[PDB]
Amino acid sequence: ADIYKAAVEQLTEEQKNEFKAAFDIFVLGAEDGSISTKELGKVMRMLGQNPTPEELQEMIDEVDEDGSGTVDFDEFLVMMVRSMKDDS
Ligand SMILES: [Ca+2]
Repeated sequence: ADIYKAAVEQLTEEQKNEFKAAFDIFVLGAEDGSISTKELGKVMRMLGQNPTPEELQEMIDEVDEDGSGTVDFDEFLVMMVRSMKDDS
């Protein structure tokens, strides 16, 4: 339980702040006060990444459990935690 959550807790103030901060900045007019695979994209490449529009939907579809493809202040710190071991 709480597999990625325990990881988002070991993050650094530079990561938690950049997340919520970049989120609100990218949530401006977002689909629903959040950043779904369609909004997180431009928000992910800015954190130091460059995935594709195809793996994006599948990425959340794996961590998400509602079938919405949205990532508010929660699935963002979780989906980014898996990318830490997906490239290592
Ligand atoms: Ca979701």
